[PDB]
Amino acid sequence: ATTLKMGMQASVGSVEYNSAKMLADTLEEMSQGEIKLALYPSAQLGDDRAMLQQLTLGDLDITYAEFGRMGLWIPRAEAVMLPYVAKDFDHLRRMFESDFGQGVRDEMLQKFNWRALDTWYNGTRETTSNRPLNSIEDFKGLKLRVPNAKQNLNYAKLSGASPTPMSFSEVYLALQTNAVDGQENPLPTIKTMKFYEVQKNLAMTHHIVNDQMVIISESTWQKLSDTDKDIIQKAVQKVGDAHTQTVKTQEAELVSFFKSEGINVTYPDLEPFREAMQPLYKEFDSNIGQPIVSKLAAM
Amino acid sequence: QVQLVESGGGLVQAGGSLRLSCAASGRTFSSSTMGWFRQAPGKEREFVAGISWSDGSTYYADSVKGRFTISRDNAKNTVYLQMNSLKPEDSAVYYCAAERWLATPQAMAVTPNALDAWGQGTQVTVS
Repeated sequence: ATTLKMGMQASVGSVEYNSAKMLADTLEEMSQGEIKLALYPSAQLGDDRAMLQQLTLGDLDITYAEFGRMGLWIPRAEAVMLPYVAKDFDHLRRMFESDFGQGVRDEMLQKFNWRALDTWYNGTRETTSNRPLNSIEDFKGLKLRVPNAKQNLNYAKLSGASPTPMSFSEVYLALQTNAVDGQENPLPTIKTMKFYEVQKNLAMTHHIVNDQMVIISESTWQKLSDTDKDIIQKAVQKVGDAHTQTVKTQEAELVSFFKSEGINVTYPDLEPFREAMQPLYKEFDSNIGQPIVSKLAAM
Repeated sequence: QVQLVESGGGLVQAGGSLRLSCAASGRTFSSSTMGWFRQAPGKEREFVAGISWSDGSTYYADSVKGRFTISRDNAKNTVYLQMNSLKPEDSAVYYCAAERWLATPQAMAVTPNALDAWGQGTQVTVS
């Protein structure tokens, strides 16, 4: 039998990790145990950049990574993680399957020995606030907590809010005291930190859509039998369907939980947001040398 | 599901030795990382030791390293926590835990309530 090593920053009990175990179960079934999967969670081998280098060298067999995260090595890939470029996951999936996506996935393989087998939906960031946000006009003046990360800052800046960097442990009390007016995160994070206790409103801003690519080392892929390749390919697709459905289900359950706890959930029109991000798309189109963003948005 | 059952426990003297056993019911034990937790009365749960299935790695909490030893017997589908040089600090309910496919044991402690299987613990009283 063969044992493949899979590493990830997520921890036990997470959806990424539960889907890795379902992949391990599925590989045991479809191979009669000829394939077994050993899981290294909690960034015990390093962060995604480190485990991606381990895939390049063949020291790690499989790992997760976002499509946009390739922008550190393949700069045009950052386009898909610019705010509001991806309208929903099926749009981000159509970008993954597009000529643009195939070209990135070709460059991943030929340069870095990363074979991307599939992409999975991993949730969407939404915005909570102490006052209702029914349109982009309400964002003016909003003290909005973002991580110190380029695109989350740009989302706050260009919607008209006042981006407020702050360490994650300090935010609950800052929302409680209204020192900060709101924050933006995935819905499971909002329940996890119990931000809903100190936030009366939740806007479905859908400003950032997240994916996980499932990447296997080409050095491992070349050593595998073509039967095993087919088993792995089919197992990843089967588990990705379930992973995407699990995330979509938990978001719907969390919105229903927030509505049951008295939270006002707003659904603003997002085309004003898309038009408000155009200065950031222009900065990207010009630095990348090709008008790419208008191209992904129209898919 | 997986059924885990502990053996061993009871009263022991300070400085004494005790061996805990944990037998697993199915045929997933050879592909499961195994661990030992403990909860002393009134305190939080502490991950004590763990042992891998794939790369043989072990974990110990600093409070027991150098005087607990963990080991595995796949032929009997059993893990052992061998408590040498026991201290009153060690008095607690001890719990056996299993997690399939996980390769690295220290990660069991991060979200213990999500782990695959648990035994209903065994009390160890040190005098």
